[PDB]
Amino acid sequence: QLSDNAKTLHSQMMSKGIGALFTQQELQKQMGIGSLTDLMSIVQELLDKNLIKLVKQNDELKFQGVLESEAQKKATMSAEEALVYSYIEASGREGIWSKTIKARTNLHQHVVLKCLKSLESQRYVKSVKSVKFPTRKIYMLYSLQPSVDELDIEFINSLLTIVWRFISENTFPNGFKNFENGPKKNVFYAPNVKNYSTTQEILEFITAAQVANVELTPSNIRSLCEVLVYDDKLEKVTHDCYRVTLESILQMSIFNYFKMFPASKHDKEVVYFDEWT
Amino acid sequence: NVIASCLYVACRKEKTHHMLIDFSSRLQVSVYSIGATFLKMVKKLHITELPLADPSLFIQHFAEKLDLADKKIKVVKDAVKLAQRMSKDWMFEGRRPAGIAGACILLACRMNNLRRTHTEIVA
DNA sequence: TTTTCAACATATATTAGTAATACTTTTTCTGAAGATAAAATGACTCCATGG
DNA sequence: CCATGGAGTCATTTTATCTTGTGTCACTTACAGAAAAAGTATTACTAATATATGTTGAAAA
Repeated sequence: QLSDNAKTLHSQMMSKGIGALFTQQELQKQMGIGSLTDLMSIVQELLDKNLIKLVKQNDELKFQGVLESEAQKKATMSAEEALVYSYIEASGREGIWSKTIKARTNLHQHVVLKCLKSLESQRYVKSVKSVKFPTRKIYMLYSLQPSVDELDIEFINSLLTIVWRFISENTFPNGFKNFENGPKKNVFYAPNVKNYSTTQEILEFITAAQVANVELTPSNIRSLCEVLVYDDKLEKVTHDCYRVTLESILQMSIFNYFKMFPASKHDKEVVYFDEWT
Repeated sequence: NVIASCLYVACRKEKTHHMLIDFSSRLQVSVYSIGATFLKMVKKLHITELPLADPSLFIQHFAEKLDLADKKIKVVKDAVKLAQRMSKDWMFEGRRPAGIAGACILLACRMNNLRRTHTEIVA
């Protein structure tokens, strides 16, 4: 019966619905008693009557329970948006992008715009500009934003210069630059007997905050340290153990680009790094 | 509206037969919006006096689609000196030229004793 | 009935002031025969172990 | 210590390729869309003017 099998077939959906993995095979798994064209006549109509849905994945085709919120939503949506909208939420996480909807809908970019903007006033989809290049504005559900993205822009070194200052203290005692030799006084006693990393401790030190952010994982910290391995501010030893390169002195014949300055006027005899090339 | 008038003033200066009312119907638009933009680019540029059209030009091309036969050329001279005097008789000024042109054509046509309806003229 | 009037009205253009919105543009801004060769063919030989 | 197996090098074909092809007159005819910026069209006002335009309709023949 349309209303009876409507509400009890909506009852198996609202109870479990065999989750998202539910296909039409699971119909016969629970109620197969109905004749094929009948149970499919009411499946077709309940999808038309927006009491059930269909998801496109893997074998056969999936079904699910749907309430009037998104049902009156999509029935309220246009015939343009009809397949468009429900096809958009299929991503649900990563979103989907402009031209890749054009081929799937087989429309122009002429029309798919206006229905998108319509969904913008509707606010059931939101403009998302993701990690990959900002030519995109991929569109996911206005409600949900699980995504792959620290952030990709500045105020990186903002914390780097701070963590470096601590890691320095971790190596020998604190700065000790006043006269000729203040450092370490032979690193306390027996510099070898001090075997020390910073590593995990960073996270406990990062608890200090004093900045607008969230916390951060052990993993990404490791990269934060990799940068100062590349800048050679500090040193990577024995896995998570790290030292400093003593280039705190860089802070302040020869090799040391700093503490040096060019002449750079008049006389034409100079050493460039170009004009041979 | 821009390419419109920009194309317009040219064939105006050359003193040919083309007309703003005629010029719009390429679009659904109103022969005002185009006229507005036109008269504005007259301000933002500085333009000479020359483009003053008369019916004496338009009666040529209007005569083309009148069908009929060789007699119209006769009618032409019949119409021309008519319109000319009409300009002289002083009731030409301040009016949409294409109309008084068509009026002249209806006259000389009737002067040449033919039957052509008003609709057929205003087309 | 038809025609002339009339008449009603309403744009049409200027000059303003706003103010706000909406709307197009523009301007960045990127996502025919006979040499020459290449390789498969194959023989040669250094060099391997074992009875 | 020596015949064997395996490979390494080295002639040798056969496929894939490119430069040519008699001379002289005398005419001839970078993709597209996205975003930012600039600027503007309504959007009300009088307020005079004077055509157009429509309709209609009223008024007259």
